[PDB]
Amino acid sequence: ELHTLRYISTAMTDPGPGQPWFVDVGYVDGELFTHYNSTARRAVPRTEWIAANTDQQYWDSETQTSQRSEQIDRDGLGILQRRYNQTGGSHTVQWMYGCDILEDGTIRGYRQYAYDGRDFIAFDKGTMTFTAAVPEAVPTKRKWEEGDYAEGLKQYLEETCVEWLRRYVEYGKAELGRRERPEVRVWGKEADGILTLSCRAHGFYPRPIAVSWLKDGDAQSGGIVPNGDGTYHTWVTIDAQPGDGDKYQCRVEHASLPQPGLYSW
Amino acid sequence: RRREQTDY
Amino acid sequence: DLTPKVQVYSRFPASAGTKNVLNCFAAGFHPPKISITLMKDGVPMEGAQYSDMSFNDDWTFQRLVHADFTPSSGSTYACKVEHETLKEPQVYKWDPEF
Repeated sequence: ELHTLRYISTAMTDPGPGQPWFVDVGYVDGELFTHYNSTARRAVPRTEWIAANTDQQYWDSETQTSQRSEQIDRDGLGILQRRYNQTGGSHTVQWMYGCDILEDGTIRGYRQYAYDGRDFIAFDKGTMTFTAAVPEAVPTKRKWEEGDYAEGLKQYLEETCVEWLRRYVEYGKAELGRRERPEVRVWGKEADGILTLSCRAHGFYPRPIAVSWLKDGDAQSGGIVPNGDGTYHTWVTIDAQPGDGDKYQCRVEHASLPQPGLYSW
Repeated sequence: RRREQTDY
Repeated sequence: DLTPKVQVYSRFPASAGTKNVLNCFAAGFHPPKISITLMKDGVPMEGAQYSDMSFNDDWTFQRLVHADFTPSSGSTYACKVEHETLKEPQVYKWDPEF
């Protein structure tokens, strides 16, 4: 019942050889569904369901917004380097924005910026305020507090963003609402007089999962990481005494599983 | 749909 | 610490001679410039695909690299990561877990 629409953009002075310096992507319920970069200079679909339900004018419009955003960040990288008295080197602008539909029907919206990986400025739509995290952000705040910008941003976050999120989840309802069962493997290794038990869940969807080690009824988790195909992976290990392998069970909680799975080494 | 930013 | 946190894993629990996909996921790093290469026996694997540069709520960057492969017994598979925060290129071995 919770749905999320999130857009992020990165502007880099040093993306690496042959790499685009400006990259943006959009996510619906955590699934990547659109992308733009400064090399191809086109906003493109990244799921079947967005491509099937949009048209040429949609992608021309998204492309126009990204291209305009690209130019403003090209300017911004220079503006900020001059504000910071920087003359070269590796610098990055990042921003992310979007909206959430909460399980109670209430709506969240946000838009925030970072320079060189730390907070720069952020918008609070409910109060129409900007928080400048550093002094170099204050001249920006002064501009963004004037003109049409903040009322328009508030309206986008509360109305346009939510309206589009509702469209997208309808377009993608089949794929977004599916369940895929993880294939679980338990694996053990003994080194330095310690038995390390690994429990891996392969290829589950949706993202939320709980994997834990129970002893007889201090775990390290790699978090939830993506596969190439829209499914997810997690690994959880625990350190045990050698010979105690029989005492441990890996428990897997997932929406696709009517009852949690319990796996032995 | 995306929302452009404005001049820094 | 803005170093890449790296995990190597296959799409499916692996078995000898069975088609699979090898994944290298790096996350938590800054700046965004990074080199990530899937290796087989010290040699670049063919057909690698790279995620477009993305980042987490905490602003740190992440990238998935993946490539189709059929794991051979007696071969070693790994992911080599180069990043400004590292003193050496770092090699993360895939554990086939069979």
